[PDB]
Amino acid sequence: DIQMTQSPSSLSASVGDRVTITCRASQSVSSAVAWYQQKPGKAPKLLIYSASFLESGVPSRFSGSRSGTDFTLTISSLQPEDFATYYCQQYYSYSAPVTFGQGTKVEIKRTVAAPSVFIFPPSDEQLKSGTASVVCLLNNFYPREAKVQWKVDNALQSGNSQESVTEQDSKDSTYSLSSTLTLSKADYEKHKVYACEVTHQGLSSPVTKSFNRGE
Amino acid sequence: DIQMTQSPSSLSASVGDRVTITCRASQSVSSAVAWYQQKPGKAPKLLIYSASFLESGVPSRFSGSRSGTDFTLTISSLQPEDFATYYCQQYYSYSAPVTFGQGTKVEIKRTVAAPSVFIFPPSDEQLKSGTASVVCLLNNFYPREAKVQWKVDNALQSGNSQESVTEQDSKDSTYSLSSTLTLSKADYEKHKVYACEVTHQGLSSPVTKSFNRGE
Amino acid sequence: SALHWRAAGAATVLLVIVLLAGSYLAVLAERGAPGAQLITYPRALWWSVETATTVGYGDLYPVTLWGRLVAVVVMVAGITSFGLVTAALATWFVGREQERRGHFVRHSEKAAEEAYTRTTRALHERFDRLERMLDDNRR
Amino acid sequence: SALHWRAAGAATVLLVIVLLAGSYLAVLAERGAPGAQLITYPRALWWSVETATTVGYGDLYPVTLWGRLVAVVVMVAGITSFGLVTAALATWFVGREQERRGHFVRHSEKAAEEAYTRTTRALHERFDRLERMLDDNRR
Amino acid sequence: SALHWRAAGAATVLLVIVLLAGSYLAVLAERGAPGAQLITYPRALWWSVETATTVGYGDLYPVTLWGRLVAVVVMVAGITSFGLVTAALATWFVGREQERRGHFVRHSEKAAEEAYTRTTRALHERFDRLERMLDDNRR
Amino acid sequence: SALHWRAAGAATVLLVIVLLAGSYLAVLAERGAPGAQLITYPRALWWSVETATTVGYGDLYPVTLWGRLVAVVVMVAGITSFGLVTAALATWFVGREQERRGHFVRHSEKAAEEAYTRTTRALHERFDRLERMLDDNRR
Amino acid sequence: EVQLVESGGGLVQPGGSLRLSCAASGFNISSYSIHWVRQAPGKGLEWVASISSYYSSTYYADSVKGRFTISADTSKNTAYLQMNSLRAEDTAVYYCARQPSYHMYSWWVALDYWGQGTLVTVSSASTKGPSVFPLAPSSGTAALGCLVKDYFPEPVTVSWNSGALTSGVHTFPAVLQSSGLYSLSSVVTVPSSSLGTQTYICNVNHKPSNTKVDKKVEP
Amino acid sequence: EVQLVESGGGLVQPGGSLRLSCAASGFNISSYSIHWVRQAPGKGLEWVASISSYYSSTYYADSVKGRFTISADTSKNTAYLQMNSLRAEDTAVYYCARQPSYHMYSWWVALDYWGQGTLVTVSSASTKGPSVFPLAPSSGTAALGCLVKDYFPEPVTVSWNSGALTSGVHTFPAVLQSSGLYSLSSVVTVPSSSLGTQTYICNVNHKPSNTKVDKKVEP
Repeated sequence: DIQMTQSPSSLSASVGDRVTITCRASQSVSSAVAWYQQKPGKAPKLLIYSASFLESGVPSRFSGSRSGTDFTLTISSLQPEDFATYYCQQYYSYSAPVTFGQGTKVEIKRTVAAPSVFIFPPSDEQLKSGTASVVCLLNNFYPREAKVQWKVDNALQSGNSQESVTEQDSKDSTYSLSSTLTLSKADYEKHKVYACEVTHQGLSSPVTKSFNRGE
Repeated sequence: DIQMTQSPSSLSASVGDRVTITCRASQSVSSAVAWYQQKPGKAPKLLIYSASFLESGVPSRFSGSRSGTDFTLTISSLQPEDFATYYCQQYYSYSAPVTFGQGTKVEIKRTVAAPSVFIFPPSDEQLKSGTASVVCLLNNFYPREAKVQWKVDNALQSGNSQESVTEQDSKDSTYSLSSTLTLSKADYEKHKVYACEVTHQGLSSPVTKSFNRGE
Repeated sequence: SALHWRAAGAATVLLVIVLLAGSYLAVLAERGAPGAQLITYPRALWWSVETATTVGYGDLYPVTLWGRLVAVVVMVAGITSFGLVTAALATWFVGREQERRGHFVRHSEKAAEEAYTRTTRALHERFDRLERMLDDNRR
Repeated sequence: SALHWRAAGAATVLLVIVLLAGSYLAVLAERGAPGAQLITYPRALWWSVETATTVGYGDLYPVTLWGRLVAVVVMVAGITSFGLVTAALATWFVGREQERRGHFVRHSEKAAEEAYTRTTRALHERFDRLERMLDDNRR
Repeated sequence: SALHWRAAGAATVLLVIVLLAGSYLAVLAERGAPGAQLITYPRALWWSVETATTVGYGDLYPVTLWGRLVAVVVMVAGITSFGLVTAALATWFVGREQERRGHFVRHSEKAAEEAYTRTTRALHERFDRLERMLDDNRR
Repeated sequence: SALHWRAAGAATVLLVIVLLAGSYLAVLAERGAPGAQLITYPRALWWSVETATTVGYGDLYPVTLWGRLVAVVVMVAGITSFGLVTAALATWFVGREQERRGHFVRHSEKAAEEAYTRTTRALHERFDRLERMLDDNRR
Repeated sequence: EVQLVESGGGLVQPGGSLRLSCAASGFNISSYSIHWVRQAPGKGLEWVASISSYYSSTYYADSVKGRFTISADTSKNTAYLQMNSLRAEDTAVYYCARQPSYHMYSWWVALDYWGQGTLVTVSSASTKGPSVFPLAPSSGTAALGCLVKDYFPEPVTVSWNSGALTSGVHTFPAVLQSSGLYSLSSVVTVPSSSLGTQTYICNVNHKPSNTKVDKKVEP
Repeated sequence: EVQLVESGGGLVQPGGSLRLSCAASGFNISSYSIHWVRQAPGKGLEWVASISSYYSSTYYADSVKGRFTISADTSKNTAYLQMNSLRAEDTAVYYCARQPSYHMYSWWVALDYWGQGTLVTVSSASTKGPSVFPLAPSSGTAALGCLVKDYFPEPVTVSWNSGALTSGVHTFPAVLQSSGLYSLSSVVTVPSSSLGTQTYICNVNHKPSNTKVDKKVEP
C-alpha cells in the first residue's frame, strides 16, 4: 500500500499569481500520479495523468513535474475561476492503485468588500407554529473572517445562533455569512428590540441592523 | 533461431599487427555474445563473455566492442602464439543459446617460398596387393595457394588424386602438400611415365618431378 | 421427522398387512376343502410365516384355488421383504466406503486447493520483483 | 412399453413359463411311480411354485428319475429369477451412490477450476501490467 | 485388527446361540402337544438348523403357540445371519473397486501433476532469464 | 488372467464335493435307523440337493446323529455356494460400471492435459513478448 | 457518448446494508475497470473499491473489507457496490469512475471519466419534512428569500421562479440544528423597482421525503 | 577441481544408435546446464543438445530432432546425449561443455569449462588395421617416408625411429579414400649422407585396430 502526504493544507492567493502544490509518495510511484480539480458540488476533473502530460482539453496554465517521489502541480498565472479543491492521486501500487492525498484548497484572494448586512423578520406562519426565528445576513463580503453578535433589546445573546458561509463565489470571489436566532413564540414577544450586531476586518464602524416587531 | 555471419573467412598477418574480426547477428542478440579461441587439437577456450568483459585469465590484448548487432573481437598487438581459429558465439536465443560462427582462422604471414618437390613410385609390396599408387610432395612452401596436376605419359590425370596440406608449421611457417595417384596394378603397368606437375606463386618455371616405371 | 424410517417402516407396515391378510383370506377360504385344516387364523398366522420365509414345514397350508393365490402372494412378498433388506445391507456397506472415500476426497482435494493457491501467492511475488527491478533500476 | 418393465416383466414371464412347465412336465412324468400322487397338472402347478420359491411344503412332489431332473431345474430357475431381481434393486441403491459420487466430482472439480483459472487470469493482469511498466515508460 | 472376524464370528456365535436356543425352547415346549415328538433337544438341534437355513424337511417341528414364536425367530435369525454375510462378501468385491478406483486416479493424476508442475517450472526458468535480461544488462 | 472362474469355480467345486459327500455320508449312516430309507446313494443324491437349495420336500432324509451332522454341513454349504455366486453377479455388474466410469476419466483428464499444456505454450509466448519488449526497446 | 450513472444511495439504519449500481453508458465495462470513490460529508476524497471485470479481479481499500463487496455484471453493463454492515461514518457521496484495463497506453490517464455520485446516508435518525416560511423583503437592490427549515436528511434543492431568477442568488449551505434536522435559507437580491411588478417565488424540493413546495414572495 | 569427461564415443553403422556420457566433476550438474557441442571432422563448430537439469528442460539444434535425445541423471552426475538414427554425416568430435543456469550473473559467461570430447564415426566401414608401405627416398636434403594406407576408423599415430627423428617430419592429415578407408603418408627430409649410415623407421600405431607396426625405409 502507498499513502500520500500533500502540502499545502490550504492555499490562498490572487489572480495572475503562480500556484505550486506538492505531493510526496510514501513510496516508489513510477510517474503514476494524476491531478484532479474538484469544484464544490461536482465530482473531480482529470488535469494531469502520468504526472507529466495533461488530459485533453485542459487550461495551459496547468502542469506537473516529477521529483522522483515528490510531485508538484503548478498553475502559471492563476486565472479567476481556477479556484477549487485539488487532489493528488497515486495509481501504481496494485492495491489497485488509487490513493488520494488529503488535498489542497486554493481559494482565490482579492481586496475586501462591502458586507451588505441585512435582517429578516420572523415569518407570520412561523409564530403560529409556536417558534419564531430571526435571521441576519452579511451578503457578498471578504474575507470569510467575520462574526455576528445578536442582541434582543441591546442585550447580547449566546448559544442560540447558527452561522453558515456560502463557499467563495466564481466571480465576486466574496463570501456571504448567514446567521439566525431561535426562540419559542412566547419569548419573541418578551422583548421588542431585535438588532443584529456585525463586525468586520473591512469596516470603519461595525454596522448594526434591526427591525421593529409588528411595526 | 539466430544465425551468425563471421567475417573474415581466414586472415593472414604478422605479429605485433592489430587484428580485428567481426561477426554480425541475424537479429537482436542483446550483448550476449562470446568469443572463443581454438588451437588445433584442443577444445575451444573462452575469451570474451558478454562481448564486453573477458574471462579471468585472458591476455590483455583481447577486446570486444558491440555495435548493436555487429560484433568485433580485437587483438591489440598480435603476439606470436595467438594463432588459432576464433569462433564467435551468441547465447541469447531461447533455443539453447549456442550458435557459433563459421569462425575465422588467423595464421602467420611470412616471406614467399618455393616448394621442395618430390615423387615416390608405388611401393613394391603394394603391387602384390593389386593396386599401385604414386605420390607427389611439395615440401615446406608458402603460401598454401598451390596446385599439382598429374601425368602418366604426358596425359593429364583427372579425378584420382587426393591432396592434403599440413597445418602451418611452428617455425618454418610453411605449408607441406601431398598428392597421390591410384591405379589397379594392371593400369599402373599400362604406361611408363608417371610425372607430377607443380605450379606455385613462387616459381619462375613449374617444377615437374617424375619417373619411368621399372628402373 | 425422518425419511429412511418412513420408507423402511412403510415396507414393514405393508409387510405386516399382507402377513395379516393372507392369514385373514387363506383362512375363511380353507373351509370345506380336502385337507383344509387352515380354517383357523392363529394357525394360518404361522402359515404365512413359513410361506414368507419359504420354510414350508408342511403341516398347515391351503388346498383351494383362491386360498393358494393368496399363498403365492405371501411367498413372493417374503422374498421381496428380505431381498430388499439385503440389497440395503450392501448400499449401507458400500455407501459407508463413499464416506471414507469422500474423506479421501478431502485429503486429495483441499490439499490441491491450498497448493495451487500457494503458488498464486508466488506467481505475483516474482512478478512483483521484476516490477521493482525495472521501476527501481530505470525510473 | 417402458424397458424397465420389459426386462422385469420378461423375468416375470419366463418365471411363469417355468412355473407352468414343471407343473406340465412333473405331472405326466409322475404316472406309475412309487409314491407318485403328483399326477395332476393343477396340483403340480403349485408344485413348481414351492420348488421355485424353495418352500417345499412336502405334500406334492416327484419320485421318478426324469420327474426329478425337471424339479431341480425348477429349483434353480427360481433362485435365478429372484437372485437377478434382488441384484437389480441394488442397481437403484448403489446407483444412488453414483449420483452421490457424481454430485461430488462436480463441487470438487468446480473448486479447482476456479482456483486454477483465476490464476491464469492472475497472470495476464500481472503480465500486461509489467508489460505496461515497460515500452510505455520508455516510449 | 481382526474386526472382520469379530463381526463375522459374532453373527456366527449369535447364530449358534439361536441354533441352540430353539433346540432348547422348542423341546420343553413340545411336551404334551398333539403330534409332539419334538420333545428332545438333540432332535430340535437339527430343527433350528432346517429353520435357519429355511429347508423345513418336515419331520421335526413345533405345534404350540410359544414353541412357534421361538421358531419364527430362528427363521428370521437365519436369513439375517446369511443376508449379512452375503453383503459382507460384497465388501470384498465392490471393495476391490475402491482399489481399482483409487488406482486409476493414480495414472490420471500423474499425467496431470507432471503437466502442471512442468509448467510452474517453465515459468521459473522463464522468469529468471527475463530477470537476467534485466539488472545484469543495465548493470 | 482373471481369476474370477477360479474363485467362482472353486466355490462350485467345493459345492459339488459336499453335495457328493452328504450323499456319501448320510447314506451309510442311515442303515439300521428307525425310518431310515436314505440307505441308497441315488435317493440320497437328490437328498443333498433339497438340502443345499434348502427346499426340504420331506420324503428323503436322515434320523441319525452322524447322518444329520453331514446334512447340516450340506445345508450351510449350499447357502455359501449361492451366497457367493449372487455376490459375483453384483461385482460383475458394478464392476462393469467402473469400466464405463473409468472411460469418463478419459474425457475428464486428457481434456485437462491438453489445456494445461496449451497455457504453457502461451505462458512463454507472453514472456517472449516482454523479452522483446526490452531487448527490442532498449538494446 | 460516455458517462456513468451512480444509483441506489439513500438512508440506512446504522448496521443495515445497501447496494449501489454504476450503470455504464459510453464504454463496455467488460474491457474496462470501475472505481467506487466516495467522499465523506464535506470532507475529502477516498476510494473504496475497484473491479477490473476484464481480468475477473476486485480491489478494496482497508477502510472497508468484511463489509463491502464490489462486483459487476457485464450481461447488463453495470458495476454494483454491496455495502453491508454500514457504519455511521460510511455516509457520503459515493461516486464511481473509470480507468482503462492494463492495455495499450490507456491505463495511464487516471480516472478519466467520473460519474456524479449518489449519497448513502446511514443513520438511526429518521426522515421528516421541513417547512417553507418566507423572508419578506424591504427597504435597485433588495434581498428576499425562503427558509427551508427543520428537515432530514440532506439534500434539498431550491430554485427561484422555476428558473427565472438565477442571477445574483445565494442559497446557503444547510447547517445541522441541535434537534437532529437540517435547515438553511436561500436568499436573493432584487431591484426594489420590481417588488410590486415582478413576482418572486422560491421552489423547494426535499425529495428524500417527497415534499414539493412553491412559495411566492411578496413584501 | 571442475572438469568434464565425455565418454562413449565410438564407431557405429549409419542408422544405428549411440549414447555419449558427460561425467561432470567439480560442479553439481543439479544447478547447472550441460552442453553437447560437436565438431565435424575437420570442419567448424556446431552445437547440438543442451540441458538445464535444474529447470527440468532440454534443447536441440535443428540439424537433429527426431534423432538425438538429451537427458541427465542427477543421482550420479552426468548428462547423456543419446544419438539415434545416426546419419553418415554425424561423424565428428563431440564435446560437452557447461554454462551457469539462469540465476545470478553466472549465466553471462558463455561456455565456462569445455571437455575434450570424444569421436563418433558413423560409417558402414568395417574396422581394419592399415598396411604400411615404404617410401623409397632418392636423389644433405633427401625425402623419404611411410604410407599408412587402407585403415579404419580414425585415427593413427606415426613416429620416427621410436623418437629419434623428430625434426623435419611431416605426418600428413589422413584423407579418406572412396573405398571407405582413411589413408595417410608421413614423409620426412634427411641428409643424403645419412642414407647409408643413419637408419630410418616409422612407427605406425592404430588403437581402434589394436594393431601397431614399424617399418624400415630402405632405398
